[PDB]
Amino acid sequence: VWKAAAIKAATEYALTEGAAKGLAAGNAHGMNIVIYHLKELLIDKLVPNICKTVSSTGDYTRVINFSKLIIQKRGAMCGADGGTLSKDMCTQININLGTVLRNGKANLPDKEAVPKVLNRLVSQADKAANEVAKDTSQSVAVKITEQQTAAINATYTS
Amino acid sequence: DLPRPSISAEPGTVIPLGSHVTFVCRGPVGVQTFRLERESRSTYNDTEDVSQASPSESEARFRIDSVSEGNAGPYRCIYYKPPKWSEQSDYLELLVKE
Repeated sequence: VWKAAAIKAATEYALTEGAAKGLAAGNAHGMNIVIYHLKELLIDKLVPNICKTVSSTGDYTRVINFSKLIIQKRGAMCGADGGTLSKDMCTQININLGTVLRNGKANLPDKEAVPKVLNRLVSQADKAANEVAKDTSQSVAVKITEQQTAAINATYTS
Repeated sequence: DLPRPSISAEPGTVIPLGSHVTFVCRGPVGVQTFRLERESRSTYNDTEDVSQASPSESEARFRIDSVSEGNAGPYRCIYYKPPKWSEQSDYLELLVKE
């Protein structure tokens, strides 16, 4: 008539369901961060359907695949021929991509920079994903490690 | 340490409206990326398609098909030889007759 093995299983179920639910909220957050910066850094202007195609694939770290694409359309729309966008955009795009270095001089050659800022960016959402993950992991295990124990105690009294 | 680049135009620097021109950046051996600059902050092109023009130097080539009088004016070269950029070449002035 003892509650031993039950609690051990209720906490085990508490952690795993905890971690699982955290990881899914972490991943969906990371994705919104990437999404958000992809527009902050004006990459919408380099490729417009950039957000929906990173959206429609989950796995935020799959933004790095778009780097050669970004390189191609930067040179296309901000090249020495004049470019497609305005000079004020291009200036900003170039600073955000880490190629042209705010105060004027060159930064790094457009081939190293683009992947560098994208990897910086996913590493930036990794930190923000591993945070929301840890958080809802504790927050869901508590509320279910509580709901269970509240239901095991009522099982025992009778 | 590393020599400043040279810029030139082909066929020349004086090119009729609508015609074609080809900027030729060159610097030493072992250049990874060339950058052709027009207003170095906003508008520029980077190429990895570097060719060798001599035992001593290498060159990349950038080309505009139909030259607008917009396209007139200044241009310069830079090359990136890891881990650092070169100083900036001397100005080339492209002239386009109305």
